[PDB]
Amino acid sequence: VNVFRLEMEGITVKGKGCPKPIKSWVQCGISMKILNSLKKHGYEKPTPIQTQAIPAIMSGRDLIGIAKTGSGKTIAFLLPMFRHIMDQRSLEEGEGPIAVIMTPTRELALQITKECKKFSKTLGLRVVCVYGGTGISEQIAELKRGAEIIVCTPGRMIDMLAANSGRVTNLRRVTYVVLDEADRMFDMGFEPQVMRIVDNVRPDRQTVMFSATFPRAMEALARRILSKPIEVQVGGRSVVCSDVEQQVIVIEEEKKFLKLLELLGHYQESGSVIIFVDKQEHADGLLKDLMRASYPCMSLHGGIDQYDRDSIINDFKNGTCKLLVATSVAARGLDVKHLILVVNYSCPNHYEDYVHRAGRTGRAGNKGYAYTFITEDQARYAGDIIKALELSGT
Repeated sequence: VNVFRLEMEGITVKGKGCPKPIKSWVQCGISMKILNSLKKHGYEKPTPIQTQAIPAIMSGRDLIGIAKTGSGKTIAFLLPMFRHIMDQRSLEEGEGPIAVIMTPTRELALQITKECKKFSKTLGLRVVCVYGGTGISEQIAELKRGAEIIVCTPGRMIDMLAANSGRVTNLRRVTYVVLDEADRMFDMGFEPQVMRIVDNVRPDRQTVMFSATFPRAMEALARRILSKPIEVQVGGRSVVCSDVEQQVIVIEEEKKFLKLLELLGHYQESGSVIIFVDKQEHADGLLKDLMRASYPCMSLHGGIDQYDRDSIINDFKNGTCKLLVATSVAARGLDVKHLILVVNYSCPNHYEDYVHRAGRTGRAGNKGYAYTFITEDQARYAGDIIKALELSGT
């Protein structure tokens, strides 16, 4: 029932027919060797980019993932590919790899080969040992004995394809095409080499691309080579609106009412504002304290009747009530044009309620103000609030 909490963690997902992210590597549909390598490497919890890319690579569809530096994109490209190679074994033909990994640098290709050897440890699968600027005879002797994956330079791959040392057959040769640092491969320098690498490939083969940054033109150039791609970045799915300004202040539980009274008294946050509370009794007490302080305020919660809540909503929409106290039920789905300010005095336990409270004000391209009071008790939601502020650009 907590499938929405994995998507709210902050992982923009785009595409049709996207599988659910896995919580751990033990229930991700991986083989025994990949799980043994993950247990030997010391991975207790998987990365969110890895949890978004591993079912998309296990399902057999094209995926394009973007994340920060050092997030584990090489392991996220090597582990489901090795799991699909171990689960669906094929005949190791001559001079034909089952996977093609493209790296723009020789040191990056050597690091990808070392990561693939560490992910395929305690097994007979040796992928590749080749780099640019070295002896081609040793690389040909290493590739002639058997090659599972092909992680090298595009120039070395073009030289191997021109000298008939390595190529992709038409019927069944490779099933996955990995592209590490796809922003550099889609540039003007590596365009015809990547075009000749993608042209001489099998028709029934998946294409994977991973990079730290991704421009619009590079993504538009890379989307033409893939067939129905699935995008995975951060953050978009269940994220806060960028048009509404978010503010977080560190105050106590008793000082929150004084901060709200100072924002209503000194600043212009009293009129046309929606105040989110934790419970209905606390919202009624805050509404009574606002009405006792010579300020017109209305309240809408589950403890009140439906007609009184409708009258309070009509008074907030018409302009009769300056402030409107509401619970978490009115945070999502409410589309009021008068709600310009969103005062979150009580922080919710879930980030989706805070995202719905921030998105309730300043919609349809308009600006908005959102001020939330962060306390010491909401320490678990502070990381989610920081991730939402980093995704929304606040």
